[PDB]
Amino acid sequence: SANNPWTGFQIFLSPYYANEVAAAAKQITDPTLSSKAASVANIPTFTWLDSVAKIPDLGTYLASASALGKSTGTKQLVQIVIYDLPDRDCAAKASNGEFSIANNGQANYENYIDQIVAQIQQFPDVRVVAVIEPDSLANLVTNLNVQKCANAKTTYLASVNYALTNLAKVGVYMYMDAGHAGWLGWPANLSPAAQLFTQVWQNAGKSPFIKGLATNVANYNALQAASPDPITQGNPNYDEIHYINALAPLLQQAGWDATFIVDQGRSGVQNIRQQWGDWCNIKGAGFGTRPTTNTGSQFIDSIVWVKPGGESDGTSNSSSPRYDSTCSLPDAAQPAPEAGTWFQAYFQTLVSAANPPL
Repeated sequence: SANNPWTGFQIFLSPYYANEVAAAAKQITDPTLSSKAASVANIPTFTWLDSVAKIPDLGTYLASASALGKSTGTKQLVQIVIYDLPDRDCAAKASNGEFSIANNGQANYENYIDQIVAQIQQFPDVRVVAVIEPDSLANLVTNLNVQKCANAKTTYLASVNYALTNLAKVGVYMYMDAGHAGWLGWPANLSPAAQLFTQVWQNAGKSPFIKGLATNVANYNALQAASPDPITQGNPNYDEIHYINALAPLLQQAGWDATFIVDQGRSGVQNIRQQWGDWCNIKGAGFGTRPTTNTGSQFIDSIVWVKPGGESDGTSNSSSPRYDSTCSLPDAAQPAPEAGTWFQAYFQTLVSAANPPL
C-alpha cells in the first residue's frame, strides 16, 4: 500500500527484551556466541500487553520513545501486542489470561483497552503498531467445535471490536492476528477466514488504521520455503507467502486492500516439528529473518519479530495449574519454565541456530 507504517520511523527497542538479552548473553560462555547473543538486543521486537499490569510499561515506552525521537532527530514507533481477551486461548489446554467471560470479562477487557488508549493519547508524536489478539479470531474459523471457543465467540468478537474501534481513535496502526498457513491457510479455510475478518473490519467502521493481518505470530513457519516442510502435506499453502497470496485477494474483493506483517522471530530453522500444530517451545528453533520492510511481496508491509524469542511459550511441568501438554511433546524443549518467563537454554540455541547468522 501507499502508507507502510514503518517507513520513515525508528523502531523503539524494547528495554525489557534488551535487559533479558543482556542478562542472557553474560551467561553464554563462548565469547563469540555471547557477543552475537548480545546483539539481539538491537533487533526490534513487540511488547506484549498480556495483562493490565503491563500497561504502565507501555506508558514508559511511549514517553521514552518520544524523548529519544527528539534527541536523535527521528520519529519513533512503538510495537505492541494486545493480548488479554476474556477466556483467552479458548482451544488451549491452559491459558494465562486474567479475565474470564463469567466474571465481567467484557467490561474488564474494555477497561484494559481504555487504559491503553489513555496512555497512547498522551504521546501523539509516537507512532504505535499493534497486533490484535493472537490466538483469538482464528479459533472462530476452525475451532467452533471446541466448546470453550463456541462459548467465547460473542465475547471475542465484541472485545476485538472494542479494541479496534477505540485504538483507531488514537491513530494506532493495527494488524489483526490471523494464525498461520497451517491454520487458516488451508485452501478450505481461506474463505471462512476472509468472511470473519471482513465482518470484524466492517463492525469496526472500516477504519484506515485497520491495515490488515498479522501471521505466524509466535509460530515457526517459513515466509518462503525452499521446499515444503513435511508437516504441511495436503496443504498447497505450505509457507506464509502462499497463505497471504491466497487470502489477500479475498479481502480486497470486500473493499479492504489489506496488508500483512509476518513474524519470523523463530523461523530460522525449518523442518523441526512432528506435527504442524505443535506450537510450544519447539526444539531447535533459530532466530529468523530480521525485521525489515524488504518483504518480497506486494501484500507484506514488514517481516517482524512479534513473539520475543527466549521467552517460554509455557511450562513443561504437568503439576502447574497453567500446564498445557503441548509443552511436553517430543518436539518441545524440556524442561521449560512458565509462559513468558526467560528460557535461557532455548535462547542460546536460538542464537546458535540463527539463520541468517547473527
